[PDB]
Formats: sequence, C-alpha cells, structure tokens
Amino acid sequence: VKCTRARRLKKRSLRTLWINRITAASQEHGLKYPAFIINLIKCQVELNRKVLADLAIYEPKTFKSLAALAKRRREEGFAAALGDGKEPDGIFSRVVQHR
Amino acid sequence: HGKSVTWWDEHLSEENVPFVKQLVSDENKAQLASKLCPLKDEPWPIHPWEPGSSRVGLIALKLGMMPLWTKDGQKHVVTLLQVQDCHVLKYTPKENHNGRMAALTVGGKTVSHFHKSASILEFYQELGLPPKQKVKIFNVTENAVIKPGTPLYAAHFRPGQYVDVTAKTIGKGF
Amino acid sequence: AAPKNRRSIEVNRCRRRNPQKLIKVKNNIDVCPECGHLKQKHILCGYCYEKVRKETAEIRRQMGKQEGGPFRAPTTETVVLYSGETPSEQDQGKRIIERERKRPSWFTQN
Amino acid sequence: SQLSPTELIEMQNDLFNKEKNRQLSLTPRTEKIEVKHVGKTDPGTVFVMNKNISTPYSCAMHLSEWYCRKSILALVDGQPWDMYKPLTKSCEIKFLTFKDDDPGEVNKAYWRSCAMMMGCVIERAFKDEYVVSLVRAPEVPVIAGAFCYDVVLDKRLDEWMPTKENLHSFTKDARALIYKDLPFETLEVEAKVALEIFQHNKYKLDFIEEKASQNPERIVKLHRFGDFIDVSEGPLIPRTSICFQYEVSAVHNLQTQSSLVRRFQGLSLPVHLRAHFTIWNKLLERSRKMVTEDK
Amino acid sequence: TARGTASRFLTSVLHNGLGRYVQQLQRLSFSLSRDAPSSRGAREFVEREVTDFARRNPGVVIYVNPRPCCVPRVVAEYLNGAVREESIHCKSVEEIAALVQKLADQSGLDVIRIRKPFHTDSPSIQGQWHPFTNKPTTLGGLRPREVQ
Amino acid sequence: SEKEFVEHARKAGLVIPHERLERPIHLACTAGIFDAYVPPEGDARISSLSKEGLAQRAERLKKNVASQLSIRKIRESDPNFKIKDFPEKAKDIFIEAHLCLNNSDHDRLHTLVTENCFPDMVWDIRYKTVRWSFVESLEPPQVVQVRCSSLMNQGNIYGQVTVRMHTRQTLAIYDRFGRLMYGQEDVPRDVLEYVVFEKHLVDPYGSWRMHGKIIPPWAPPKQPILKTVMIPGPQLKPWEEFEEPQ
Amino acid sequence: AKKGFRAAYRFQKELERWRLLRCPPPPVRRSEKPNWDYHAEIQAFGHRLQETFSLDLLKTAFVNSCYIKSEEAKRQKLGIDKEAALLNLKDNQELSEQGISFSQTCLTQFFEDAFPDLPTEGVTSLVDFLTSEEVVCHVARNLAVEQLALSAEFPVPPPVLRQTFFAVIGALLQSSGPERTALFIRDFLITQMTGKELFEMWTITNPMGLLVEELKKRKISAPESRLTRQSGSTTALPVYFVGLYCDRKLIAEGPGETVLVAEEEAARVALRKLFGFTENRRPWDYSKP
Amino acid sequence: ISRKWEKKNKIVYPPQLPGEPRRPAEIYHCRRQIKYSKDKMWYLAKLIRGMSIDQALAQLEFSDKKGAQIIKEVLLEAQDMAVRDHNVEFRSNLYVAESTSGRGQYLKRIRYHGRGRFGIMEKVFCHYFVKLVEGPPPPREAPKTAVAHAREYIQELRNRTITHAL
Amino acid sequence: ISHGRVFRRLGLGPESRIHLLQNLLTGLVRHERIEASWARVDELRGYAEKLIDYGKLGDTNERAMRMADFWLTEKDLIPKLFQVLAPRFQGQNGGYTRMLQIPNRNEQDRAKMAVIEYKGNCLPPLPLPRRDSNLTLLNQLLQGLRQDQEASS
Ligand SMILES: [Mg+2]
Ligand SMILES: [Mg+2]
Ligand SMILES: [Mg+2]
Ligand SMILES: [Mg+2]
Ligand SMILES: [Mg+2]
Ligand SMILES: [Mg+2]
Ligand SMILES: [Zn+2]
Repeated sequence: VKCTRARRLKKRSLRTLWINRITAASQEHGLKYPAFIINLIKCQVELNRKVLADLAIYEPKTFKSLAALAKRRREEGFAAALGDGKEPDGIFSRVVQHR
Repeated sequence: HGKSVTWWDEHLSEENVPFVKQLVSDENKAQLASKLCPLKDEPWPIHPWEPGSSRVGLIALKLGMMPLWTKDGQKHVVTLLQVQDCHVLKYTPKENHNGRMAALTVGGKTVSHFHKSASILEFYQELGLPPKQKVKIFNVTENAVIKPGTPLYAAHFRPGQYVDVTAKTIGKGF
Repeated sequence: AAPKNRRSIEVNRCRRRNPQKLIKVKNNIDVCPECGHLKQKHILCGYCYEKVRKETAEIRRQMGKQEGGPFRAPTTETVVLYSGETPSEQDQGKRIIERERKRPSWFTQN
Repeated sequence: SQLSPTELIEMQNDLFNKEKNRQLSLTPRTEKIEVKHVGKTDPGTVFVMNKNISTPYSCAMHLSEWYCRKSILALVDGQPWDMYKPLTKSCEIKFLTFKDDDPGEVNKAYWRSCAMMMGCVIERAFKDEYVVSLVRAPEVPVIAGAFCYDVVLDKRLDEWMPTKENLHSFTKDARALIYKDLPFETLEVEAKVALEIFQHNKYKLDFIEEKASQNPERIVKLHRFGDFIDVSEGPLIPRTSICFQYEVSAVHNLQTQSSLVRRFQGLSLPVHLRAHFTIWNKLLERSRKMVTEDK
Repeated sequence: TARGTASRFLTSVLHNGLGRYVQQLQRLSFSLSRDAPSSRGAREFVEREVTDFARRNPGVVIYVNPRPCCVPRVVAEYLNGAVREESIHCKSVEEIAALVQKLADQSGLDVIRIRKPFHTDSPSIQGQWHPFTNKPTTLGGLRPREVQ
Repeated sequence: SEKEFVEHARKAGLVIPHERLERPIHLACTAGIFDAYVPPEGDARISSLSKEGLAQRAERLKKNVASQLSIRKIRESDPNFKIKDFPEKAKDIFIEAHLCLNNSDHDRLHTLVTENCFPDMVWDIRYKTVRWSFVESLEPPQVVQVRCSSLMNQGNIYGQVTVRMHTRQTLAIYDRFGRLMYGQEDVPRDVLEYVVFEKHLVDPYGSWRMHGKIIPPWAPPKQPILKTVMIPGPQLKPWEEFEEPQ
Repeated sequence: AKKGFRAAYRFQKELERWRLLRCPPPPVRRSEKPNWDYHAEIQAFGHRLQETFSLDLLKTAFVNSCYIKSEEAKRQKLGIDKEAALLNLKDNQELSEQGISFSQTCLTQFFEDAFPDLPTEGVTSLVDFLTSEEVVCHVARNLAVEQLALSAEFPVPPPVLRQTFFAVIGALLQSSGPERTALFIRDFLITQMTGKELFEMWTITNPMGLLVEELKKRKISAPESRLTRQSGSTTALPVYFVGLYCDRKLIAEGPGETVLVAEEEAARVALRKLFGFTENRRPWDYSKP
Repeated sequence: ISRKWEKKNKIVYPPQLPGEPRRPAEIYHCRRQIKYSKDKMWYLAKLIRGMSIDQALAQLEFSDKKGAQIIKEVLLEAQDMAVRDHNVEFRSNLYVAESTSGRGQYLKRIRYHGRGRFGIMEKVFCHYFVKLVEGPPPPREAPKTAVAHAREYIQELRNRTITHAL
Repeated sequence: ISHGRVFRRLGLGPESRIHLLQNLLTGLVRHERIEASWARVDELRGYAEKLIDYGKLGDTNERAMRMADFWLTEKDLIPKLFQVLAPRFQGQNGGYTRMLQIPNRNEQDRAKMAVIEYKGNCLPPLPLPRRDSNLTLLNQLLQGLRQDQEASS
C-alpha cells in the first residue's frame, strides 16, 4: 500500500525538487521563480521544470541566457504596462501563431 | 602480547625492599627540605594589598574536635585543621583559566610514589616535590600569585578571621 | 506486575551481551616455579598445597595412631623423622613420629 | 671504495643468506635426534627432533606456550644456547628464564642483546655523509649501571657531543626497533668468510681476528636481526620485543694514543622485570655515570 | 517493491546500436512433446511459423526438441550468457508468436528496477555547475573583510 | 512429567551369548602364520650376487623335508600348482593389492588380501592419501618355504607359502589436509620383505591371498618422518616423586 | 503422509536449487552443454554481425594452439592415429598476427585522422588501450567469441581470448575488404572509448612538464599558475581553483582539494584542450562513407 | 537430532601441489548433552574465543563456573586428537577459531507452587562445539583511528552524486 | 552505614559467632594448622594471637586460666597451650600465626579459603611465596646502586 501511495507521490516530490532547483538557479541569476516561469511562458518557450532543472545543473550558460530572456520579457511587459500604448510593441513580446 | 599485571614489590628481593624504601624516604626528605626557603632563591614580586584582592588557601587535615571557652563564659567547640605538607604546585593565568581571576593549584599531604600514575609522577618530578594526596584549585587575583613549589603554613590565617571550609561529607551510601 | 509486551531478541542480546555481564579475563596467572603448574600470584599453588596437605594428613594419621585416646594431647614438643634418620641432641625430650617414607625434598630438616 | 650504505647492507645480507644456505645444504638428509628435557618442572620428557633444523624454541613449542613465553635461554648439556639456534646432536635441554635461581647467564644474554641493539641504532641513526664504525661491545658486568657500545665517528665530528634531544631521538629509534618483532638468528662461520662479510671496519676485523685467535677451528659467531649483522660473544635473547624499557643514557668520549672512541651507555629492562617509574629513574641516574670495565 | 528487490541503471550491451545494431538473442531452444495435450500450441507453432521466424532472424540458432515432457518450455540464451526460461504450457499459436518475438526483441539484461529512464556519458556540455560558476571576481581576489 | 532419556550405548558380551550361537563362524583364514619363517642373519651381503643367493635359496627350499611334504600336500589337495610360476603370481598379487590400497578399492582389496591383512593395511590409512607406484624389481621374488596346517576339528587344511621379495617402490603418504607426511613421491627406495600367502585347500574356490608380511629384525630402520614428535614423561600425581632412570 | 507427487517433484526442484546455490559447479563449455551445433553457431555468428565471412577461415580462426596440443595429448593417450587430418588443423597464428597488425594500423589511422594534435605517444597509448587485454576480452565475451573458440581451459585465458578475437578480425580482413574490416573495427572497438577520458587511458606522470614541452613546441614561453578562486583554507576540506596564464591570457583552470592538486588538474585541462580531447568535442562520426 | 560436527572431521582434501602454501589443520570436537545451561555455557564459549589453546586452558582452570571444567576437558581432548590423529606437531600451536554452545534435548517436570497450582520446570541440556586451527592466533582488531575515520568521511563525501538531476 | 566496625557478622548471631570462633581456635590449637573460609580464618587470627598472649601471661594467672578454659573446648589442650605454644613464643611479639589464601574449594560453593598456622610447628612447610633472588637483573641493578650509595657515603 505504501508502495502504491509513494508511486503516486514520487511525481509530486520530484516536481517540488525541480522547482526548488529552478528557484535556486534563478535567484543565483538575480531573478525570482514566478517571474522567470511566467516570462518564459510569455516568450512561447514551453520547457517543463524537469528540463529547466537539467539545464540549470548541466547547462549554466543556456540557463543564464534563458534568465536574460525572461528578464527582458519582464522589462518589456513593465514598459508596455507603464506606457499603455498600443503602437509600441516589444521585440520579444510578439506572438507567433501556428504555421 | 598478553602482558601481565605488576606492582613495585613484585620483582624486588628481601634486601632491596628496605633499600628502595629508605632511598625514596631520603629523596622525599631532601626534596621537602629544599623548599623550606622560598623567599631567598627567586621569589615572585610581592604586590601591595588591594580592596578587591583574593588570597590563596590551604589544604589541611581534620584532626578532631575540642572544647574552647570565651572570656564571657560561653563554651564553643572548635575543629582542628592540621596543615601537614601544603605546597603550591602550578600556576594558571587569569585569561587562560577564567578571564576574571588566576588559578593557583595547591597540594596537600604526601603520598607514596609507588601508587601514582606515570603522568602524575612525571609532573611531580618536574616540579621537584613528592606526590600529594589532594589537589585543589583556588581563584586568586593577579597580585596575590605565588611561585609554584612554595610551602604554605597555618600562620597564613590569623586568630580572629572567618574562613570557608570545603570537603567531601561523610558518605552514608544508598 | 506483569510485562506489557514480549521483549525482543535484539533487546535481549543488548542486555545479556553487555561487557558488564561478560566474563573478565584474569591477568594474574603464572606458572609455579617448583612443579610448573599454573597458579595465581596471590594464591598458593594447588599442586604444592595438595602435596603438603597430604603429607600432613599422613603425619597426623601416624601421630593419632600413636595415641590411644582422643584427649591425649602431648604436653611436649613434637618431631617428625623419616626412615634412615635418628633424633639429634636438640630433638631429645620431645615426642617422635617415625615415617617409613624417605624425607621429601621440600621438607627441610631444620 | 664507492659503496652506498644501503648497498653495503644489501650485500652483507646476501652473503649472510648464502652462508646460511650453504650451512643448510651441508646436511642433505633429515636425521632424528633424541633430546631429553632435564627441567625441574616436567622431567623425563623426550623430544624426537630434526638435526640442524629443530630448535630449543621448537622444543618449547612442543612443551607449552608458557615455555615459549618465559624461557629466554637454553642449556644444552654443557653451555648456554639461544633459542633460535638449530640443535646438532642428541643432548639434554634445560630452559632458563629471568626469574631463575641462577639467572646470570640469561642476564648476560639480555645484556649483549641490548648492547647489539644500541650498536645497530647508533649505526643507522647518523648521517650517511659521516663515517661511523662500530668497534665492539665491551663485556661490562650487570652490576654496572649501563651497557656500553664502542663506536668511532668521523674526524670532523670530534668537537661535538650528543645532547638530550639527540639521545631522546636515539631512544625513539630504539623503541621503534623494539616495536617490530625482529628475531635474533646466529650462525657459526669461519674467519675466512667473516673477513669478507665485514671487509670495511678495521676495528671490527681486529675484533674478529682476536676472537678467532683463541678458537682452534677459527670459528666465530655472527648474530643478525632484521638487516643488521654483527659479531658478539655468547648467545642472545630470541626476540627483540623482549626488551620493554629502553633508554640511551649517555655518551662518553675516551681519547687514546691511536684514536678516540665514543662509549654509548644505555639502560634496559625486559617485559618480565619492568620496574616502577621512580625505580627506573633512579637506575637511569645511576647509568648516566661513567662505567669503566675492560679487563 | 523497489526497496525489496534489486536495481540497475539503464544501459546497453557493448554499446549496442551506436555503430551498428546487433541482435542480442543468440539461441532459442524449444522443448515440447509430440503427444501431450499441453504441447499442442507449441506443436502448431513449430509446424507453421518457426521457419518464418528463423528466416526473419538469421542471427539466432533455433533448436527444437520433441521429448516426453509434461510442460513445454522455451529457453532464450543471449549474447551476455543470460538465460531466460519461459513456459509455453497451454498457449495459443498467437501467444507463442508474441512471446517468441518479445524474447527476440529483448536485450537479455535483467528485468529489474531501472533507476533512471535515461543514460548519457559526459552530460556536462559547456560546463557543470559549481558554486563558483556564477560568482563575479573581485580585483586582486580579495576576501570580503581582507585589506590589501 | 516423567519422560526419560534412552539410547545408552553399551557393549557387554558374556560367555553364554558367546557360546549360544547356533551356527558357527565360517572363517576364511587363520589367526597367524604357523611356523613363522626365520630368515638367516646374512641376507644383505648375499643379495648382492645372484648365484650365491639363488643357489642357496633353492637348496634350502629343496632340502627341507617339512616344506617338501607341505608342497606335496598342497599339490595333491589342488592340482595344477607349481612353485616355478608361483613367484610371478605372488608378485602380481602384491602389486595389485598395493594398487588397490592406493585407489581405495575395498572390494578388490578383500578379494586380493585376506582378513588378517586387510585391517593392518586399511585401519590407519583410511583417512590419508597414498600415492604408491611400482618402478622396478632388481631381484625376482623367490619362494622360501611352504607350510601346511591341518585341523581335524573342522577337517580343514591351510597352506601358506612364504616368498622373499627384494624390490623398489616410490611411496608418498599424504595427510587428510593434503600435505606430505611420510616421504617424497619420486624416491625409489629398495625394500626387502617376506610376503606369506594363505590358501584354503578344502574350499572349492580357494583364491591365493596375501596373509602376512615378515620383516627381518636386522632390517634397516625406515625413513624418518618429516615432523617432530614429543614423547611425554610419566604423568605424576602429587603423591608421586619422579625417579630418574640411569 | 500426504498423498501426492506434485509437491514431491516441486520440492525436488527446490532441493536442486539449494544444492546449486550451496556448491556452484565449475563453469562448463557451451559446446559441452546439450543444445549445440558448431556449424549453425558459426553461421549465426557470421550473420548477426552483418558481415560475410568465409566458413573455412572462421573455423581455422576459432582453433587455438592449446586445443591442438590437448587433442594430440588425447590421441597419444588413447593410442590411435589422427595425423591424417589433425595435422592440417590450420592454427590461427597467422590470422591472429595479421588481425593484430591491421587493427593497430587502422586504429592509428583513425586517431591521427580524428585528432591531429594528439602526439604519437598519446595515439600509441590509445591504440594499446583499445587493443588491450580487458577491452578485447570484454568485446569478445559480449560478442560470443568465447563460446565458439576451440580451446582447453574453458575460462579461455585473456591472451587466448585476444588471440581468437584478432584471428576473427584477420579472417574478416581476408574474406571481405579492408574498408569493411575498418568499419567493423570502428563499430566494435572505438565504441569502447565512449564516456572515457584521455588521461584515464594515457596515465602520464608530469602533466605540467608535458604542457610546457607542448607550449615550447607551439612557441609559447611558459604558463604562470595563479590562484583564481578559493573557498576555505584553514578547514580540513578546502577547494582551490588554479588557472594557467600564457602572456596574461587564461588557457585552463582546474579545481582541487589542495593547491598542488589544483595546479596539476589545470595542467591536465590545458593538455586536453591542446590535444583536442575536450569533453565538449565533436562526437565520433558513425556513418557509412 | 542432528550430528554433523562429528562428520565435519572426516573430510579428506586432495594433495597440495608444490608451491601451494601449507593448509592449516582444522580440528572439530564437541560434547553433547551437558547438564549445564545453554546461555551460561555461551558465556564461557565467548570468553575463550579467538585465543591460543594454552591461554584458554589457563582461563578455564581458574574460572569458577561449572562449565569451565567441561570446556577444559573438551579442549584437552581436542588437543590430544589433533596431536595424535591429525598430523599436527607443536601441540601449543593451536588456537580456538570457533567456540559455540547450543541447546539439546530437555526434560519436562512439575514445579509445585501453592494453591494447587504448578509450573513446567525444564531440565536444560546443552552441547558445546569447538573448532581449533593450527597456527598463531590472529591479531585482535584495533579500534578505528582518527586518520581512518577522516579518510572514510572524505571518501563518503567524494562518493556523492547529484541525485535526480540528469 | 557500618563505619568503624571491626567484627564481621557470622553464624546465627554474636553468640554463634563466638562459638564458631572457639571451635576454630580449638582446632587450630590442637592441630597447629587448619584451613577454613577466608573470612572465618581472618576473624580467628586475632583471637589466636590474643590466646597466645594470654598463654604467655602465665599458667598461675586466674584470668588467663579461665579465658583458656572457656576458649579451648577440649580441656586436654590447656596444658598444651601453657606448656608448648607459649614456651616457644617468648622472644616474639606478635608474629605467632601465618595466614595464607589457598585455592577455592572443589565443590560447587567455590568458597574463598585460607589456611592459618602457628609458626614453628611439626608439620611440612607451606609453599610460601619467596621473593626473587639478588641475581635477577633488576635486583642486581639495585644492588649496584646500593654499592655506589655506600661508596659515596
Ligand atoms: Mg496517474
Ligand atoms: Mg560509608
Ligand atoms: Mg496441596
Ligand atoms: Mg519455561
Ligand atoms: Mg510459559
Ligand atoms: Mg550468614
Ligand atoms: Zn606448584
């Protein structure tokens, strides 16, 4: 019974571990986890937490590039919100539809 | 290597036991007599008394109890504390001991060499005195320090004074 | 009071294999210089004491057979002599027991 | 002669092993000897031992482990006999311990063993650049406070004397040598091979010649433990670990007409007779003094 | 139970599939009976489609033994020396074919708990994280409270 | 509450059960060698030269009236028996029995040697390893004498033939732990023995079986063992004093 | 008494299992095992590797000298005549030596083509590692060369395993083309370098000396060791990062528990970068040319 | 019942080829159905484990237990058999490799209590097994030193891997 | 709390202890050497010494005669006490008895046993523990130290 319950809980435990590692790496790059995730999503980068943690551990340059992209998207979003102008559009704020 | 137990009389002969006994007795007598003049060899500097000064103590022997009478007619009972052989063994600096007072180690009556450990015997050999039974530590001020090896006498206290007496009480078991 | 639960084998082993309950080794065992048998340093040798006790038993048997009563305690000194021996000038005036055995090596003439 | 001390030790060990192999090969067959035991403890025992292979230590092993632990020397019917020397013919054996009625021979054997250990530590505790040559081990009586070893140092070492730290380091090395069990094995060799085995120490060769002069067969005894080889008179203790208390007491220089010799004096007591701390200190103070016993 | 049984990491035999793919099934030995009712499926398999399997897989030696046995068995020996013994007792021809194809497809490694669903050698391209991989350097390499 | 132990192994045979056996014991041999051969004092210096040994051995065999009547009795009890080819058969039986003891073949050993020979060669060797080989035979075995004993209580006649054999083996007896105990395997030591064979002439089958092994009292002592032996003195009670023999 | 035979048979199987677990029998040859057919095994060995061998060449390559000597001893012990056919057994000595030579040459060519900066000593070390005892024995065991190898002492000592494997290589070289044999070598020996480092198989002694010699060859004066980063120095488990600077330009950096170890690791990293055996280097090309 | 300690002494090894080190002799002996108690005899068996036979006899001679004499007799019998049957010289060159005590067959009796009650009194019997090996006793294991402890700690620190990472 | 107690409790009380002690003393006086439990012999040693002192006190002394009459249960030993034991203990002061521990009893009780013996009796001497001879290594070193001390004195 414990084997089945822990089989169910293993996915949650591993997801929590990956989230903790992503928080660690992002804070090491001067960024918070919620901001990093939401801006990576807004950049249409659909990398899950397992891949993100793998990149954080083994691909530090790639993770720093992703963090820079997330921070840039956050800055563009803040600028758009402050301006409230439709005609200024961010370079990384453009949405690409299915082709 | 199954080493067997041993003592000092195990291997000695019927004629060497008195010789060893008298040799150790003569050595102890010479060592005790060497320290009877502590103020002429190299005494430590003597400082003036201060209001917050603390003195060293003694290690005496509780002989017995005696009646005593006062000029007003009252009768008290006194305890006899005999200072048999009280010596200063080692000195410990204030910052290295407590940070408030220095520590003076004082040793009491003499015991046999043949029933002490190697470290204790070596310490007393470096010091230059026969081994003592009881060893205590006294918290004194830096101006009341005394050179180790100095003897102490019952004249350290004077008639009319109050003292603190520390000892292990009579054990009554379980 | 009755035990609430059965004590397990792990607890039992931890209790009855403790060094307090184990048998201590003795380091005061030496060989007797006379007969070569083992003995303790503070205890007389068993072999030698058995020899002396047996010889004393034989001597006592002889000196009790010499006396016809239970209350015949000698009022003088006593000397034991072996075959091929005669009382000396100092042993005269005492009581003498004679043994057919030769004088043992350990029994000093004195 | 350009020869490293390690190379000299190795070649000495090689020649000793060659001589021992020759001695063993001298007897091709295995003869049986009947050795009686004349001890007071267990009399009437008979051992059927092997000729030139079995040892009084093997006899002690047959008897009991107590015999192996206690028996220091052996009396093969006419003389002291160290435990690790193979027996030659049918005989009778009496084992001797330290606490015997007449332990003089055992005391002498322990005394030479301690002197030879001190000689070894003197030889191996000096600088390689400096010349160190052991002369002999004087036969000073046990009543003297210390056992002595005679050595000769390099000329440029004639101005300095060992200090407390050097003596304590020598004691450390001696105790390290004690810690490892190094049996004392003996060999009856001739002068013709003693000359070639030593071949370097003029004083040692003079000692060997003096020893072989009184022998009609020119037979000398060579004793060795570990990698150290030396010549000494009489038997030795079986094992090094017998020495429990060991100290290098002092060094004294004696200047003669020909050359000066350093007498290294040391003190030691076995496991079976270890003394108290104060008694040991008194004996060490005794041993610090000068002892002069040559003839 | 993972804690009760053994485990191993994901691996391939002799780097299989890297330069070329080598089938790991070395030999396949069928032991059946010519008259036992429980061996009917094995008999039909041997009659119909053992030859087709042999032609499809030329790298495996197939032995067939009709002997008086009560339970029919198949023994698959792999290049590792691993032996897998299965019972084809009272099974249809399709079940025999599926089991034989599964044995041929398997790599012969122990079927136990696999610790990770992946295995790569040197996964630390462009570096691996260490606490100094993202910390700026100061002039002279001075400590926080060190005065030069 | 009163259960007790059982199976106390005791051996106590009395004269009544030792004499109440209905059927008697049917022996296949005898207790020992009747009229035991006494070899002459000089054999070492006569084995060197063939003629001066063989001629005297044949003379001694032929001039003994007891041996002649014994061989006549054996021949009349069992035909097709000759003393000329007997040494070859005795040598073959000896070699086969020793090989059987080497290989631990108890059945064939019982067939070859008799009931007085099997124990002395198996009892103290069952827990060891033996590597016995035959290499050469310098002097062929020679029949020395023939003796016959007739017991009229059962009407049975036993005939034993003594054969002197000087030959070379290579013996190596190992321990139960696999280490050498007696001697090396490649040493071809020379041994002289007297093998005495016994046959039951009344028995219809009557196989020739080795019965005894006689060694001269003056034979050289066997090779020494590899290990050393302690022989303890008389154990003394406290009431006993050691006596030194001189 | 319980009536039944199934329980008794099952417990007999259990007893056999216990006996096998208690006293493991010495390993026996797969040929001595019942299901065996040498011709079918040879054909399957040829087929499963996708190579077209020659049957006679494979039979002559799988036979060893020890097997021939053992067969001769058995023949002389039995007392029959077998010189008519066993004399022409065609031992695999020449095939093995040809295979060894070709494998060494092919591996050397591969290494000099892939890593031009690797010195001759390094290339020879890599070739020796790839054709060494353990690698070749493992490859043969996993390729089932041991089962098909005709030799006494079924353990097949590692020299015999290497000889048989290289005899198979030589037989393939004689049957098919050198290009196909080179492809076989690449597929079954170079893959053993997967996941391995350079110095793991090279085992040099003075990395700093080798680096300074290589820099002298490449016209660089000398590398200067500088302590770049560190974390704890009075503790029992420090870490030090030591970098090597050539003309004040970083060329390598290495961590270690002590400064000397860190400097040696930095020298090894510089050597690997110079020789092209970086961990992020181009993976080996496994494609048909 | 089970009797295998007797049969463990009847195995025969093949002869050792030259160059192979000499195999030490192993001697198994045991005493069956001893009235003395199982745990009480285990105490003495543990006491005399791993030491030389002479030292074990020395301890058992002065031990006050009832089983000390039984164990001493068993050890003396084992020594005599090792000297006589097995090819073992130097009767003092044996050490006690194994020394165990097990339980045998018990006897059930009635222990009277009072108020008509009773208990099951059990008459205990034990077996003592000893195994002696020729050669000097193996050295006793020393306590782990600080250097060894630090080495193992550092090795376990270096054995770490980044779990659930790749 | 038994501080300052010199007599151990034996028997069924003080009277039983006295009776046991007097039985042991009578046996010791009769046989000149007895063996018993270590504690009982240790208790009896002092009474034996005091009895020898009372015997030395004199035959005509009424107090000593009555004490001997009480303590020696067998009345044939009082003449022995006053005419054998006391004459041979005249120059001595307190060394009348010798007490030595012997190995424990053979039966299951394993009691600690001692043997007590009047000195100078007509019995085989006990295996007394002898000290080492001066010829031993340590004793010879001590002898040499003593010789140098005497020379410097
Ligand atoms: Mg789910
Ligand atoms: Mg109290
Ligand atoms: Mg009732
Ligand atoms: Mg119960
Ligand atoms: Mg119950
Ligand atoms: Mg009581
Ligand atoms: Zn004794």
